[PDB]
Amino acid sequence: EAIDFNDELRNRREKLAALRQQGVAFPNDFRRDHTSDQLHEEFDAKDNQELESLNIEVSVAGRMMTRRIMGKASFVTLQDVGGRIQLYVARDSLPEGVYNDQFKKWDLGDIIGARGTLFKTQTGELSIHCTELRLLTKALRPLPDQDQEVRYRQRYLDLIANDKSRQTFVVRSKILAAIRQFMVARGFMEVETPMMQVIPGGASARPFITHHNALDLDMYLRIAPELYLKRLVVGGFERVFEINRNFRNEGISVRHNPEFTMMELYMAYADYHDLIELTESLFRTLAQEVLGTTKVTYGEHVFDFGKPFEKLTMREAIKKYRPETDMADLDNFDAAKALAESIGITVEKSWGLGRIVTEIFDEVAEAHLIQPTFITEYPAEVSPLARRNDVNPEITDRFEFFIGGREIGNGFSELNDAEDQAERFQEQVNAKAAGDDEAMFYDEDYVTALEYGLPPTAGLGIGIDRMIMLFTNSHTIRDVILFPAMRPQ
Amino acid sequence: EAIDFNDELRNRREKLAALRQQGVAFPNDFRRDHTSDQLHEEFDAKDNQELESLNIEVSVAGRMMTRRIMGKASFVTLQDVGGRIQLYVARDSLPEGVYNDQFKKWDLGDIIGARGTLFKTQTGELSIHCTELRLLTKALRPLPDQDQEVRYRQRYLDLIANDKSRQTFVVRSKILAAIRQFMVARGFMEVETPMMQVIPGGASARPFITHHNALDLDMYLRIAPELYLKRLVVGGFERVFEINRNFRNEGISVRHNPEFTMMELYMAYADYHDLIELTESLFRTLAQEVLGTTKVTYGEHVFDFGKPFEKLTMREAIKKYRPETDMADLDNFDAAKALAESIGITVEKSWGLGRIVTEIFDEVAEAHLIQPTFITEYPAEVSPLARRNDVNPEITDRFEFFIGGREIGNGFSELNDAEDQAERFQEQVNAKAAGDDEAMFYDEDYVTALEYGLPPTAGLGIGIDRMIMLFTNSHTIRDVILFPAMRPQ
Ligand SMILES: NCCCC[C@H](N)C(=O)NS(=O)(=O)OC[C@H]1O[C@@H](n2cnc3c(N)ncnc32)[C@H](O)[C@@H]1O
Ligand SMILES: NCCCC[C@H](N)C(=O)NS(=O)(=O)OC[C@H]1O[C@@H](n2cnc3c(N)ncnc32)[C@H](O)[C@@H]1O
Ligand SMILES: Nc1ncnc2c1ncn2[C@@H]1O[C@H](COP(=O)(O)OP(=O)(O)OP(=O)(O)O)[C@@H](O)[C@H]1O
Ligand SMILES: Nc1ncnc2c1ncn2[C@@H]1O[C@H](COP(=O)(O)OP(=O)(O)OP(=O)(O)O)[C@@H](O)[C@H]1O
Repeated sequence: EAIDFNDELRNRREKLAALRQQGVAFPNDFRRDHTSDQLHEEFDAKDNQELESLNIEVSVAGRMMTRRIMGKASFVTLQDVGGRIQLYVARDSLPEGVYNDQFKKWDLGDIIGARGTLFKTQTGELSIHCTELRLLTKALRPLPDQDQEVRYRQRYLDLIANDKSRQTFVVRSKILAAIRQFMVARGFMEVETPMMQVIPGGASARPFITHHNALDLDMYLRIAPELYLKRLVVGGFERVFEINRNFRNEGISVRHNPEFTMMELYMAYADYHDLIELTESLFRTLAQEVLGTTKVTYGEHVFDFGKPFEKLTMREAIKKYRPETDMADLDNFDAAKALAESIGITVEKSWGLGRIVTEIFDEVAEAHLIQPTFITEYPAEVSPLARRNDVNPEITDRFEFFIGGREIGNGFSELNDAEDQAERFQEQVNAKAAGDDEAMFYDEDYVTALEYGLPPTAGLGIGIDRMIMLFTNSHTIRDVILFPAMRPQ
Repeated sequence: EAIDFNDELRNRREKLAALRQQGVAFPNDFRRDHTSDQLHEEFDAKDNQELESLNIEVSVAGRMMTRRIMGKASFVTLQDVGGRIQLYVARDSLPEGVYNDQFKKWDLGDIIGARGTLFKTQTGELSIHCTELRLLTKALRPLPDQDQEVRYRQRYLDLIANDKSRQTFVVRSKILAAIRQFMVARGFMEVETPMMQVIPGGASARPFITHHNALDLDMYLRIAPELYLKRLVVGGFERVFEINRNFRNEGISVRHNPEFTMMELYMAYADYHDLIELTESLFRTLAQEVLGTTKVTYGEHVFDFGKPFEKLTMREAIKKYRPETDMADLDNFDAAKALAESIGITVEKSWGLGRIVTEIFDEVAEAHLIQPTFITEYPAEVSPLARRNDVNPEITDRFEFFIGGREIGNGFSELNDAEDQAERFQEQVNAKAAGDDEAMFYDEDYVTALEYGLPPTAGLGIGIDRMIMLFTNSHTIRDVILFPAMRPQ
């Protein structure tokens, strides 16, 4: 079976040895003057009669992907960064002996450099008549084809062969710096806040712990910059944002990765209603720049980011997707506990009325939110950093928004109430001691920072990785992350 | 003494309570239509005769910094994001009672919003004739002045008061996205590689360790993306870069921070000589855009980034700054060990000839490199990822470059030699077991990735934080990092 593959490994190493007993092995002096796209966008419209008479020399380098050897001439496909180009490897277009003694002896996946002139084949294809041809790196292993997880264990392979996957990560990088251009253009300053916090705060999840060996001190890997960005606002950086990693112990998932990219952005003298008018206007502007169209296919669905997003209260969503729901039960703890238990929810000792009304929303409405939707009016019990609402103080001015069943973003009117912020970190701590290992920590510092005066403000957080998925039609986070986290072996 | 300061804390809280028994406390509905800079760049050239007759209403919000109360009118300095502006708080320009019952009762540091029309005072200063005036957040603590380290423990204060410090962090953000515009313009793709590696590699330093609670797995906080960026090159991302954090256990320093920002950039089919022609051309382009001039003051020195950097071999630097040095001693281990011991160096059991020749360079020449300098020809023993040199294999094609006594950057021709890369990870491991806890780990994966073929390449790393220091004349890393790491209490 596949021991003529171990014939390949062996044979390549013996080749590499003899190159080494010459000096040829691993040279770095070759210089190319074009990539593959730059020849195609400059010369595809030209036919042979033009290209033969134009007589353009070019130098290129890449990974040899095919080789038909027709005798005294061959045909080599060279793949580099911008695609693939065609080589015409003639015996007597090369210097005496390169064709028979070097070119024939090279394997696929090897790195070659080529110099020659452009033309068009019988096909009409753009090809390089090679006149110098060089080996640049000996590939000791041959190109693959397997496992569906090789693409994550060895992403270098998936980038070489799959082009969906390659153009996905080129769209990712366009997206990231398209978000920035939009965020600056609005007047925001990209800051860098610490990824090693000593008290982790700003979201509700289990952090990674590490020990600083020079200060006897245990640090945490931040679960959000939220507490620290809000410090900068008090400082008078009144339009800050930060697109960077964060770290949560959540398991390896298809909506989760223990390290993931998130933007957070805070805007002074503005309320959450202004964060909607930017979430909407962002996703429209990203859809237009990345895709040329407000309308975006994703899975079996199509989303229209030109069209305004749907918007419901949390209670509206429940009574919409569970219409038999006696809405009075969201008002009394025992009735809410019973209601939650009846639809499957296991209500914990550490749950109060708003958490039950939330965990019931989570059951009943969430995955049904498929067109982009905002869900406003979150309970206070679950939103320890959001402002309280003016007409009803047991609910915050906080929206989460959803596209296709997942939470993308989370924003709210911010809590510029020092004292109330302290007492809500108390409830979180009372909550951890009741058995909630995702409760917050009391950040005695952040509470001080508020006492110095935090201007009324509203802030937003948006999972970039989830959003990268929407614009590349990828359905696992492990497909928009270059090196996604592995369950090992 | 300072118990009329605890009179201030008490008095502010009692104020905030009575606002709360009204509803006024923490409103968020105020909207401003200008910041302070936008009034100054639009109306400073105008005199009163123009501004009185133009009659421009404006709304602004900020932190009240001063208040002269002259009786039936006052003068208030309002500081917001873009600077400070002047308010003319008249009694009868405000709605009945705001002046006597609200405006007088507000403290400094409070967040007010103001609406009014522009004019010029007797001074000729640009001021707002207030006609609506509102309290937006009650500051429970008053503005400071202390300790020289408060600026790092509570950076929100240092941004409010010190303006050197504020404009330093605004220059930082201009620098970061000026590097990107220059890096893209050259044709590089900003990627995101994992900050949680399972085998940390790519530099020589002690990493942070953490445990992933869902996979029984111990992760490390990456000390560089170097191993992973080079994977992406093999994939055919032949121009990648990444400006992001990394993490080392190094102590809290003035050239170090346990988390710090670094760019790394890899370029296919190019050698380290091409990384110089970009280090030079970067620092020139950054000096020109950030400062308007190729010449940069820093400390007692002045650097000229228009002028080409000085360049020495490692041995040239030694024999220049220790001219009596018998250069034959850099060739024999025992003579090099004796030479090192004589200038103070304590040579370890795990040191070979090149490490001694390096640690001797480190003693003898390094801090004398003040004008921007390149130091080429590093020994192999200390450069496990660099390519070997063609004429002498015991030295790599690796330069480190220095400005003003510190190492800024580190680049080299990259090692596209699979087998040699494996045997050099062996020496590193033999080295850890000899007593070097900054030796590398054998990354059995990275070795495979090379076997698939790494095109000849050259890569560079540049400490951004150190470089931010050069362009803001700041001399501690703790002054270009928003929240620098604290020795606690
Ligand atoms: N001041 C407004 C709130 C700002 C952000 C807030 N502090 C926060 O972190 N909210 S969140 O709901 O925890 O996260 C925002 C987004 O992060 C994304 N996220 C969270 N955990 C992960 C994981 N594990 N992988 C990928 N993406 C993730 C997801 O899209 C969330 O909607
Ligand atoms: N392939 C070329 C090499 C690329 C970079 C290489 N892997 C590397 O990390 N080299 S380095 O010398 O370790 O770091 C580059 C710069 O990082 C900076 N650095 C390193 N540690 C710290 C700390 N602790 N604080 C601040 N800046 C730091 C410093 O400017 C170094 O010159
Ligand atoms: N205490 C909890 N009990 C049950 N499920 C929970 C709890 N906390 C979080 N989850 C669930 O964990 C999953 C992770 O979902 P997701 O990351 O999209 O957002 P989330 O509900 O806001 O959580 P987080 O606070 O981790 O961001 C969700 O299905 C979420 O409801
Ligand atoms: N094994 C060692 N023995 C003595 N000093 C060392 C050793 N390793 C690093 N140092 C010193 O630690 C300090 C940290 O310096 P710096 O961060 O500027 O660059 P470096 O010498 O290349 O180290 P690193 O590998 O940590 O980046 C330097 O003064 C450096 O020489």
